Amino acid sequence: ELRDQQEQVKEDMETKCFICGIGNDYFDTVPHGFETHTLQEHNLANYL
Amino acid sequence: MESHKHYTQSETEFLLSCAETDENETLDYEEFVKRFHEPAKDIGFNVAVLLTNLSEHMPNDTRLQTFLELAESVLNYFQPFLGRIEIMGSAKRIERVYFEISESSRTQWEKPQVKESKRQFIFDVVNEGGEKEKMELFVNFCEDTIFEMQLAAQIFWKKIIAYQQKLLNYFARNFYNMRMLALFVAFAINFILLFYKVSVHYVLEESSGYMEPTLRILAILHTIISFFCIIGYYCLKVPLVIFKREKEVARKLEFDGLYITEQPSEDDIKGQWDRLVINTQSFPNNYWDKFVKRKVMDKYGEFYGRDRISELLGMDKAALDFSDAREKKKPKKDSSLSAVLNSIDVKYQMWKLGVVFTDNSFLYLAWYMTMSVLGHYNNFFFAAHLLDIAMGFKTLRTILSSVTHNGKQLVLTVGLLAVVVYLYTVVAFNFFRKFYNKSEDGDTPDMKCDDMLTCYMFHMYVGVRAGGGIGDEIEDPAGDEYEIYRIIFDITFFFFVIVILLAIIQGLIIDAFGELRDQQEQVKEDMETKCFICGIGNDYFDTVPHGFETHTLQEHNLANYLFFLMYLINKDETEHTGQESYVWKMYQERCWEFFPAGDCFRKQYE
Amino acid sequence: TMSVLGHYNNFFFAAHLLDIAMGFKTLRTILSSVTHNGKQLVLTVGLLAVVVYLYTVVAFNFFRKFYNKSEDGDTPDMKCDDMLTCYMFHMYVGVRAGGGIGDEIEDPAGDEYEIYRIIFDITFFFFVIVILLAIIQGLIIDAFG
Ligand SMILES: [Ca+2]
Ligand SMILES: [Zn+2]
Ligand SMILES: [Zn+2]
Repeated sequence: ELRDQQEQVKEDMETKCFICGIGNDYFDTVPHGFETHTLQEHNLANYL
Repeated sequence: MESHKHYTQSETEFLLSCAETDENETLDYEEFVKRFHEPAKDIGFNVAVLLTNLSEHMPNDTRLQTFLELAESVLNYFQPFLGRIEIMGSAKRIERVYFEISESSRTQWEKPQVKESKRQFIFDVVNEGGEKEKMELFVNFCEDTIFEMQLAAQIFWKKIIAYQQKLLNYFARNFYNMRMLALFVAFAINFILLFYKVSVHYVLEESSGYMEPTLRILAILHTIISFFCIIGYYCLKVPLVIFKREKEVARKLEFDGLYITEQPSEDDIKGQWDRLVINTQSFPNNYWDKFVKRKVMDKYGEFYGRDRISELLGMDKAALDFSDAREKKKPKKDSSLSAVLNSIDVKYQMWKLGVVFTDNSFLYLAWYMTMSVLGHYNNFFFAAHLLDIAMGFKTLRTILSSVTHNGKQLVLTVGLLAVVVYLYTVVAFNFFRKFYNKSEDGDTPDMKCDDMLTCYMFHMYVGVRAGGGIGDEIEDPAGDEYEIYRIIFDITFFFFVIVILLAIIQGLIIDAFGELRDQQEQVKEDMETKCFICGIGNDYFDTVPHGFETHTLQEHNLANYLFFLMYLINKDETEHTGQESYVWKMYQERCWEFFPAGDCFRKQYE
Repeated sequence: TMSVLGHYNNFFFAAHLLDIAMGFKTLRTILSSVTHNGKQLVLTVGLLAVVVYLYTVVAFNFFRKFYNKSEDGDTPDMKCDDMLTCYMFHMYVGVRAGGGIGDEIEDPAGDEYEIYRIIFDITFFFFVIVILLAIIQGLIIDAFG
């Protein structure tokens, strides 16, 4: 259970936005869409 | 022709009107079909794709219905010859393009090695690849597979070369049966080695003749079969991997500028080994693309120095060779008269060697060869050849991949086991050192605890495998001086070391095995109940009978897409249609938006 | 035919007790489970046999003086002076011993081969006992589930 919680946290950080949490498939339309959305638009470092 | 029930009398007499009557009442039908069938076939294919387009666009018209019954009467011949693709581009709508598929292409697709390449691509693109680079990997697979098909179709100086080439071709064609024959001979040799005995003096005693010399015969035969397997592999599968690497490095040079502006890192040995021959003479030897050098020169010459680019990319002092070949080029040139050998480039040969010696399969074959050679010295080394079934079968490969899967976790849990065993060893060496007397009569006590290294070895060797802790094998306390502490020591040992850490390791291997099996069956289920190209799903097509099967075998066939790419490559451009030229431009600019992402013809129209 | 053969030897009527296995539902489930993962079970048993044969060959080559299954003798009952005998002894004792193979043959207690013998037994108790038997057990239990 501890291992599964760790990997689930990792999967949620990889395939879901932290701030809005709209999902991944919505941004999986243009190339590199979700990655650019998480690195430019909704960056936690940017919010800080 | 009139009794075969495929011709009426009018057709029979019309075809007899085409006779030759070579003054002896005789025609040679070879000549007949050699002259009267090919253009008929071509124009029939053209009108067939026309009628197919008209049908599959405009349905349900009685006039078009009789035209369509005639169409299908023609199409019963052109069914395995026309392929259809669903492009999405240039109109924001799904377009069904039609093209021709060659019989040679169909045969090369039926060939075995392309089938194994296809199944491997499917597996490693459904397991590792997602959807961002799925079309990238699919186009790369199509290119590698058309190169595979070209190679398979390809499969004093005019007396030895023409024969040794045929020998290499036979080896490459007979590589797999050579592997099965090798496994047979290894099984036979290991059965003979099983029928064995000992006198210090090795002897095959359990037999009465007819078995001693056959061991040596089967040994030398196994060795020659290993050599033939390796030699056939080097000419069957090494071209493919070297072409893949050449394509990768050439596209990295052209697009990204890996050795022009984006010099690779220190640990990527692949980057250094490719930099080794980014400047060789025959760099794109198998990528069939012999102008990547000039392309990258024209791309990065006006910014980083044309002289420096021509120096670091090979072909030095030849910046005007293009103009020299365009204006009054040389017609041809004889090979040589004094230089019969050493014409090949030693740098490119060394690069090919360094790339094949890291293939992870040529290495396995070389291990097989050296194990056979060592078995020639000591016949018992032929037992290592029994592990060939572990790589030949699927579930045994799964077990091996499972024992390798959770590598870091397995190493770390074994380390924690060692550390806790060392803790128990130290506490037993300090306090409970008088109980480790592994003797029954002696009278010399065999104290296994009068030494730290000996006690730790004894612990990690006996207490972990005893299945019941460590105190079921060393003497019981039976004395109220340390009994409670000794009892706690053993229950703690039998807990942490036996029923916890070993259990965790066992679970690690079994869960890795189960995860690998589940990934395999999930790949199978996704290939069975989901489309590869569009991936709309199954239930959408589960409306008409055989709907999804016909959709996957006719509309969105991966073989059809590959044949369409091959047709575009061998289409002799300036003759492309609108859709064909559009798809070719997209493929040249490396965009791949012409694949139907989340739509199809049925979802677009009625 | 089992009834007819029981007419000859009355103890053949014991095969008729397996009728409950077909009459009940969960016993039919257990039988269908032992038959379900057929190919996987055969292949994992084969891998077990091959790794046991590997251990048999290495023990026959190097550690052949430890397989003395006698207490007084004085005739040594060497179970390793023969490949077929050693392989049979291995696949019969080391797989069912529940603790590897060295809990039933003599301990090294000598700095001539002790470390290699120790590695041999931990590797055996790993791959043969707590891995392959466990994989087979899991195969049947997961088929049943
Ligand atoms: Ca044109
Ligand atoms: Zn967001
Ligand atoms: Zn589809």
